[PDB]
Amino acid sequence: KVNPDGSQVRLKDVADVGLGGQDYSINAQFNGSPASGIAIKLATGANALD
Amino acid sequence: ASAETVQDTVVQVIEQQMNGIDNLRYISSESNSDGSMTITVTFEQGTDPD
Amino acid sequence: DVSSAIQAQNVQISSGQLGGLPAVKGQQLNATIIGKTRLQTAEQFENILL
Repeated sequence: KVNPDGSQVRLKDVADVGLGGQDYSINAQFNGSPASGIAIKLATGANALD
Repeated sequence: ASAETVQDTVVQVIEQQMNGIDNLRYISSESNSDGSMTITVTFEQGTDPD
Repeated sequence: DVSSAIQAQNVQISSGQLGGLPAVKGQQLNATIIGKTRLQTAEQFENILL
Protein backbone atom coordinates (compact mmCIF):
# COMPACT_ATOMS: atom_id res chain seq x y z
CA LYS A 1 0.00 0.00 0.00
CA VAL A 2 0.76 3.76 0.02
CA ASN A 3 0.84 5.83 3.25
CA PRO A 4 0.19 9.61 3.67
CA ASP A 5 3.85 10.51 2.79
CA GLY A 6 7.09 8.96 1.41
CA SER A 7 7.74 6.80 -1.66
CA GLN A 8 6.13 3.31 -1.24
CA VAL A 9 5.89 0.20 0.99
CA ARG A 10 7.02 -3.23 -0.30
CA LEU A 11 6.98 -6.95 0.65
CA LYS A 12 10.63 -6.84 1.86
CA ASP A 13 9.43 -4.59 4.75
CA VAL A 14 7.00 -7.29 6.04
CA ALA A 15 8.71 -10.65 5.34
CA ASP A 16 11.70 -12.61 4.22
CA VAL A 17 11.66 -13.69 0.56
CA GLY A 18 14.07 -16.41 -0.64
CA LEU A 19 13.83 -19.88 -2.25
CA GLY A 20 12.72 -22.40 0.45
CA GLY A 21 10.91 -25.74 0.11
CA GLN A 22 7.26 -26.70 -0.49
CA ASP A 23 7.50 -29.28 2.25
CA TYR A 24 9.91 -29.16 5.18
CA SER A 25 8.68 -32.54 6.61
CA ILE A 26 10.51 -35.57 5.20
CA ASN A 27 14.33 -35.26 5.75
CA ALA A 28 17.01 -37.71 4.55
CA GLN A 29 20.64 -38.76 5.23
CA PHE A 30 22.88 -41.41 3.47
CA ASN A 31 25.36 -42.60 6.20
CA GLY A 32 24.94 -39.39 8.24
CA SER A 33 25.79 -36.97 5.40
CA PRO A 34 22.71 -34.87 4.45
CA ALA A 35 21.16 -36.15 1.24
CA SER A 36 18.01 -36.63 -0.72
CA GLY A 37 16.59 -39.62 -2.48
CA ILE A 38 13.69 -40.95 -4.51
CA ALA A 39 12.09 -44.28 -3.50
CA ILE A 40 10.62 -45.83 -6.68
CA LYS A 41 7.92 -48.60 -6.56
CA LEU A 42 7.74 -51.16 -9.33
CA ALA A 43 4.89 -50.98 -11.80
CA THR A 44 2.36 -53.81 -11.92
CA GLY A 45 3.66 -56.31 -14.52
CA ALA A 46 7.20 -54.91 -14.98
CA ASN A 47 10.48 -56.86 -14.56
CA ALA A 48 12.63 -55.78 -11.51
CA LEU A 49 15.92 -56.69 -13.25
CA ASP A 50 14.87 -54.94 -16.46
CA ALA B 1 -2.43 -16.38 -24.76
CA SER B 2 1.17 -16.59 -25.85
CA ALA B 3 2.84 -19.92 -26.41
CA GLU B 4 4.90 -18.98 -23.32
CA THR B 5 1.71 -18.45 -21.28
CA VAL B 6 0.12 -21.73 -22.46
CA GLN B 7 3.34 -23.61 -21.81
CA ASP B 8 3.77 -22.40 -18.21
CA THR B 9 0.14 -21.96 -17.10
CA VAL B 10 -1.31 -25.07 -18.82
CA VAL B 11 1.17 -27.44 -20.61
CA GLN B 12 3.64 -27.80 -17.73
CA VAL B 13 1.03 -28.10 -14.97
CA ILE B 14 -0.35 -31.22 -16.68
CA GLU B 15 3.08 -32.70 -17.62
CA GLN B 16 4.19 -32.73 -13.99
CA GLN B 17 1.38 -35.19 -13.19
CA MET B 18 1.87 -37.46 -16.20
CA ASN B 19 3.45 -40.28 -14.34
CA GLY B 20 2.39 -43.60 -12.83
CA ILE B 21 0.95 -44.50 -16.22
CA ASP B 22 1.47 -48.07 -17.34
CA ASN B 23 3.39 -48.87 -20.52
CA LEU B 24 4.16 -45.23 -21.04
CA ARG B 25 6.71 -44.95 -23.87
CA TYR B 26 7.12 -41.21 -24.20
CA ILE B 27 5.33 -37.85 -23.71
CA SER B 28 5.60 -34.84 -26.06
CA SER B 29 3.85 -31.46 -26.34
CA GLU B 30 3.31 -28.16 -28.26
CA SER B 31 2.28 -24.62 -27.14
CA ASN B 32 1.35 -22.03 -29.77
CA SER B 33 0.65 -18.33 -30.47
CA ASP B 34 -2.96 -19.04 -31.37
CA GLY B 35 -3.41 -20.21 -27.76
CA SER B 36 -3.73 -23.91 -28.51
CA MET B 37 -1.74 -26.78 -27.03
CA THR B 38 -1.35 -30.54 -27.22
CA ILE B 39 0.31 -33.12 -24.98
CA THR B 40 0.69 -36.48 -26.70
CA VAL B 41 1.35 -39.43 -24.41
CA THR B 42 2.46 -42.30 -26.68
CA PHE B 43 2.24 -45.96 -25.37
CA GLU B 44 3.94 -49.34 -25.84
CA GLN B 45 2.60 -51.64 -28.65
CA GLY B 46 -0.03 -53.92 -27.17
CA THR B 47 -1.46 -51.33 -24.74
CA ASP B 48 -5.26 -51.24 -24.37
CA PRO B 49 -6.24 -47.77 -25.64
CA ASP B 50 -9.20 -47.68 -23.26
CA ASP C 1 -27.38 -11.03 2.78
CA VAL C 2 -28.44 -14.24 4.44
CA SER C 3 -26.41 -16.43 2.04
CA SER C 4 -23.30 -14.27 2.34
CA ALA C 5 -23.78 -14.37 6.08
CA ILE C 6 -24.35 -18.17 6.29
CA GLN C 7 -21.16 -18.59 4.21
CA ALA C 8 -19.26 -16.27 6.52
CA GLN C 9 -20.18 -18.00 9.86
CA ASN C 10 -20.22 -21.65 8.72
CA VAL C 11 -16.86 -22.43 7.22
CA GLN C 12 -14.23 -24.86 8.45
CA ILE C 13 -11.09 -22.79 9.05
CA SER C 14 -7.91 -24.65 8.17
CA SER C 15 -5.79 -23.72 11.24
CA GLY C 16 -2.18 -24.95 10.95
CA GLN C 17 0.37 -26.60 13.23
CA LEU C 18 1.92 -25.40 16.52
CA GLY C 19 5.58 -26.13 15.90
CA GLY C 20 5.44 -26.75 12.14
CA LEU C 21 8.37 -26.71 9.78
CA PRO C 22 10.66 -24.98 9.80
CA ALA C 23 10.87 -24.24 13.53
CA VAL C 24 13.09 -22.37 16.00
CA LYS C 25 16.09 -24.37 17.30
CA GLY C 26 14.86 -26.55 20.18
CA GLN C 27 11.05 -26.26 20.70
CA GLN C 28 10.72 -30.08 20.92
CA LEU C 29 6.87 -29.85 21.23
CA ASN C 30 4.83 -29.78 17.98
CA ALA C 31 1.02 -30.22 17.82
CA THR C 32 -1.92 -29.81 15.44
CA ILE C 33 -4.27 -26.95 16.33
CA ILE C 34 -7.88 -27.89 15.51
CA GLY C 35 -10.04 -24.80 14.82
CA LYS C 36 -13.85 -24.79 14.76
CA THR C 37 -15.68 -27.08 12.32
CA ARG C 38 -18.93 -26.05 10.56
CA LEU C 39 -22.30 -25.51 12.38
CA GLN C 40 -24.56 -28.48 13.20
CA THR C 41 -27.82 -27.66 14.97
CA ALA C 42 -30.80 -25.70 13.76
CA GLU C 43 -30.19 -23.40 16.77
CA GLN C 44 -26.61 -22.51 15.76
CA PHE C 45 -28.10 -21.57 12.34
CA GLU C 46 -30.81 -19.47 13.95
CA ASN C 47 -28.03 -17.40 15.48
CA ILE C 48 -25.57 -16.47 12.66
CA LEU C 49 -26.07 -12.68 13.02
CA LEU C 50 -26.91 -10.51 9.96
